[PDB]
Amino acid sequence: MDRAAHAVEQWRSERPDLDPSSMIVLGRLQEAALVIARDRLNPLFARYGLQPGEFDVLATLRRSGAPYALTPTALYDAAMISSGSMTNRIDRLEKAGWVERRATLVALTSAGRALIDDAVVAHVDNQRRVLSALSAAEQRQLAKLLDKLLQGQ
Amino acid sequence: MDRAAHAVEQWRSERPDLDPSSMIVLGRLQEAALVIARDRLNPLFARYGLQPGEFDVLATLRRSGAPYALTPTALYDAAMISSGSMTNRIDRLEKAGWVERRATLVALTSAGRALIDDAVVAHVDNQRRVLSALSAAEQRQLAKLLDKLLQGQ
Ligand SMILES: O=c1[nH]c(=O)c2[nH]c(=O)[nH]c2[nH]1
Ligand SMILES: O=c1[nH]c(=O)c2[nH]c(=O)[nH]c2[nH]1
Repeated sequence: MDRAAHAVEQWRSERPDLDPSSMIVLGRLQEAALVIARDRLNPLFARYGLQPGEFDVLATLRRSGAPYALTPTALYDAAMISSGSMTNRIDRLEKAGWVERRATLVALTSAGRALIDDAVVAHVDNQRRVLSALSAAEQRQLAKLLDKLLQGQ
Repeated sequence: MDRAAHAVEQWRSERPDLDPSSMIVLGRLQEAALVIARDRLNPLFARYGLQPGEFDVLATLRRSGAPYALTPTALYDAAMISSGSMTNRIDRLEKAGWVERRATLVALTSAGRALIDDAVVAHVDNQRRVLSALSAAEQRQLAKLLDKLLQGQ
């Protein structure tokens, strides 16, 4: 038994007045997101010198198209993940020489564009290996269920 | 289109040499975990004065059974989520009067036991509403896929 099933098993024994069924899916959702981020995605970003969430900024700017420049608001709306601390991430990336601030726009530098062009290839290869245990149909069904859950929020 | 599908759509246009299919499921996994934690679960914990991750410590101690006392190692292995900073969470909970340190064991106080007995009821009710958009079968299928993905790590 994994953490979530063992936990639900203990609750049914200790608090039988409770219906702890919902704990499994949401506990596995949070643990999977945490373990994959911590042990799979972020070490790869770290090989490229990218902190948690800095990849998203570079990736969002790159896939917007030349000249790879977005307002900070467009940058937030087009981000893959709605995490916070966007001002401090742009600051960090500017000190590293990967973004600059034109006009208000945030723009990939040439070094930033090359970095993300390299990183995204290794990223998607890393992602497929993260999902290799799921079949193509299992991945698509998992993307459907996550969309339905996410729309419901 | 959600964030993940719009992002994949942009990549297929900007980097057609890439296969960005894996981005949807893992982007939706991370965004769903983040939005549910931020906008659904943690505000409820906050109503009870519980910081992110402090609920897990109390819940783990409670469902272990009387006298609700575990070693910090048993506490980590039985946690629902393998998040870090466990020493600083036990410190925080001890200053609040919800855990104490017997012998090395971490133990719910009476106030801590009552708090988690109250919180867990509101927690599971809150969780069902988080998952209300999914059918009982959709939730079970989502728990199966997340287990397969999590075992594969
Ligand atoms: O275009 C992106 N694809 C991802 O898979 C991803 N992940 C992330 O954190 N940011 C982005 N951006
Ligand atoms: O027994 C638990 N159930 C949960 O649903 C949960 N969530 C969390 O953070 N800790 C715990 N513990």
